[PDB]
Amino acid sequence: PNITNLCPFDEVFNATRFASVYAWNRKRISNCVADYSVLYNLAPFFTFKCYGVSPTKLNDLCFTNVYADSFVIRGDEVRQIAPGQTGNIADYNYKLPDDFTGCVIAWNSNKLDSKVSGNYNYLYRLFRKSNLKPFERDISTEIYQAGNKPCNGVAGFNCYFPLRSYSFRPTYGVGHQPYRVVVLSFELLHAPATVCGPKKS
Amino acid sequence: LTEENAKTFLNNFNQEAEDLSYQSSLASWNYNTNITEENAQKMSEAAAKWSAFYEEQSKTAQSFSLQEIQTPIIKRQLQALQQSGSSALSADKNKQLNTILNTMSTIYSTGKVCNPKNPQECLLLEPGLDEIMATSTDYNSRLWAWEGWRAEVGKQLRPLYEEYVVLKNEMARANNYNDYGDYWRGDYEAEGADGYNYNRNQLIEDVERTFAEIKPLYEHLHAYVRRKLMDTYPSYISPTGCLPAHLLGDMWGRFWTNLYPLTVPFAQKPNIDVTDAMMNQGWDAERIFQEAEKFFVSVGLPHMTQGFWANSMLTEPADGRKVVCHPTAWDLGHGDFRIKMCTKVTMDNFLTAHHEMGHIQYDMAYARQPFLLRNGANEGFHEAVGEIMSLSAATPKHLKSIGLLPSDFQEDSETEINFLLKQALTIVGTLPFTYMLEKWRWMVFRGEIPKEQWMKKWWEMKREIVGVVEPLPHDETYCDPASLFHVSNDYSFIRYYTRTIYQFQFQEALCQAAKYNGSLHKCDISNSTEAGQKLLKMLSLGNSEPWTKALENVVGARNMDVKPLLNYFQPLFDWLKEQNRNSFVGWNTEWSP
Ligand SMILES: *[C@@H]1O[C@H](CO)[C@@H](O)[C@H](O)[C@H]1NC(C)=O
Ligand SMILES: *[C@@H]1O[C@H](CO)[C@@H](O)[C@H](O)[C@H]1NC(C)=O
Ligand SMILES: *[C@@H]1O[C@H](CO)[C@@H](O)[C@H](O)[C@H]1NC(C)=O
Repeated sequence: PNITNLCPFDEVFNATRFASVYAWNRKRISNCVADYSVLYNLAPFFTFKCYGVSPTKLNDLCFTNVYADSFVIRGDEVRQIAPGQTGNIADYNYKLPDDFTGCVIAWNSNKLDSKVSGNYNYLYRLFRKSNLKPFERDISTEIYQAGNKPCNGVAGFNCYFPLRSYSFRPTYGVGHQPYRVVVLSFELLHAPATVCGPKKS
Repeated sequence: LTEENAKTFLNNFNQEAEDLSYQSSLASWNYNTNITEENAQKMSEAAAKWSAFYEEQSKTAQSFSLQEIQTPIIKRQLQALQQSGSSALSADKNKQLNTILNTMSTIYSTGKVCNPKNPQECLLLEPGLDEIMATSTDYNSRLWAWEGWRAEVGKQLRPLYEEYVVLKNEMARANNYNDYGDYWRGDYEAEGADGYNYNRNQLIEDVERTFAEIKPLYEHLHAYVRRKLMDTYPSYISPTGCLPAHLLGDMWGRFWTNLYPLTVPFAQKPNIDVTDAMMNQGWDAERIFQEAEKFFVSVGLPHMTQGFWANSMLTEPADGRKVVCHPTAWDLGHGDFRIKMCTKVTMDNFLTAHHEMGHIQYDMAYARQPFLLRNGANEGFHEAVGEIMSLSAATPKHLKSIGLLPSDFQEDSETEINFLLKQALTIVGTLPFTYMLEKWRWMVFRGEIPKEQWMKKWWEMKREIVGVVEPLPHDETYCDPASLFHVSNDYSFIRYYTRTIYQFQFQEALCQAAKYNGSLHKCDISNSTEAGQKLLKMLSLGNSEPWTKALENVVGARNMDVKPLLNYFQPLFDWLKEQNRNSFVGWNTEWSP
């Protein structure tokens, strides 16, 4: 049959506003036809790294739900968006499990996220008491109590505000320029799998 | 626990320090490449916010006790952060010291000596009097310029230096230092591990040890220069005496490199200037920096960033904005590396491009370090790693490899001798001046020189160490050191001495790494990745390790060695021994004409 009703990847990838990595945006994707040749055929999407499934057989093997997680990090922290990695982003902002089935997509976004005055609208979590569980978010703004004295809501010595700004500027080096990352996580459940790619005649 | 608290404190400090330091460096770049009042005031507020944040964090960092910190990288970061500097005094004394420093800077930048009986011919140092020191051959005009700038700067800077010494001594003793000389020698203090321990009080004797065996080469060079200047000035210079202070090619005698037309060995042999070859092949500044980048990727160090080519200025802009002519390599932070240089298509700017890109490569390599450890191993390392690239870039092998010099070029011994003599006038001749100036400043700050016997001491040691005599007797109302830029503007001067030693140490280590089988001054480190890796082990360190460890990583030694420096100048030293047989090597301390 002739196909319609493509999955809204234009809404996730071509969004005018992404999210900070501490409050990373999650969109569920179901009951549509997901074509992934849109993402591979664009050369600005530099990093297209897939885990558990091959990038070539994305359109035929098909799934129940697809989670698209969008956020912005810097260039050298894209490697932390992978199973089994450690760092600030992996431990405190966005954790993938060790059996992650999906793809990570990242591209440079200087013309959209860098300001000469400095983009102070992208934040990340630098301090947290314990590491994040996989696919967990923390949007809490509680002052990190690193010592023995109680913070009582006021910053200072041994009391730090945990969300620190990615002050993006266009003249930064390539490892510090803003990179937009979309993580596609594919899951199969007991439900009928309703996200399936196109076929031919 | 205290160490984990210090780790989280440094993690909190690094991000705001990097952001504010980038803002300050970008504002300073925007002033330096675009001079106006709004860029100046923007630089002022950016530097004010960054300095205020740094002192605010340093007051909190002094609360940590270092006796319970085990990991030496966190301990070294907290050592770097706890340096309060000039903020250890009260606000009144700090404001008085800043007033003295600012009036010294604005009286050195506006120094003025004017022609007697010709009151319209008033000359500043920077445009016109340096031309007289560099070019003029008349004895009386040089005696005029030297004695006049000595008078109208020393008479105005003697009491300023009198309270400057006392305020700097109070600031240093507020930071648990013995004097301001020990505060400057604390830049060479190394505390990491065992066998890598370096002390401040050790440094002086090491410098003296390295002056124990540069002294014969300097004595032979001094004798040759004295004979050639006696050829220039017939009756005004004595064979057994010291050199007059105003015949040395500079204002202070700091560099002897302007004596090269007077002291050329072989005038019939031309120099190794390849400026006309750049003119004939249509080179521009972009090709100059591309050839420097080709050298740095042939040795194995990484390529230049795209932001380097995008953001730097490599040419006089000529679009109405005023710039500073001095080349400077900028590490703005966050992977931003720029070079400000008004590059003309000459050989000197080609070597300067190699030098400043060596600075940039040194800055790029320790970017993986934390923010407080993104510096040189000490103050001499950073300039030595640019001077070695300037050394390797000027060799005939490098110039023949890149087509600037023809493939059939003949390197006879005479051009090696006069090239080595020009290098000696630049390099060896500045070493007794540097050592004597820093020794004078150390003994002044210590109080070993009495306060009313300053000048009488200084002209003893320039008769003793440098072998340079005053032309006219000076009493204690003069302040003759203070006519120099680095001492009137509060700059450490031993970094040039240690630069000169570390430069030839690094060059011999890289040439043994590159397996060069000839004389050291002909050596090129191009197309040698193993020399680049031997270098980049030290460049990746920063000041994360003690500087003795980085020095052992390059040369295999834990201290300053001048055997590489004497090995560089060995053909010239043999030639100078061969032409000082009849003459008298050395000088006599009493004033001989
Ligand atoms: C985003 O915009 C480009 C612009 O041509 C378009 O080709 C592409 O299909 C859009 N969507 C995605 C998901 O890239
Ligand atoms: C120099 O600074 C002025 C100050 O606003 C600015 O308008 C001008 O564009 C600057 N020049 C360049 C070449 O950026
Ligand atoms: C270094 O490599 C380049 C690569 O083409 C070559 O042109 C050059 O001649 C080499 N240098 C030497 C000294 O052979």
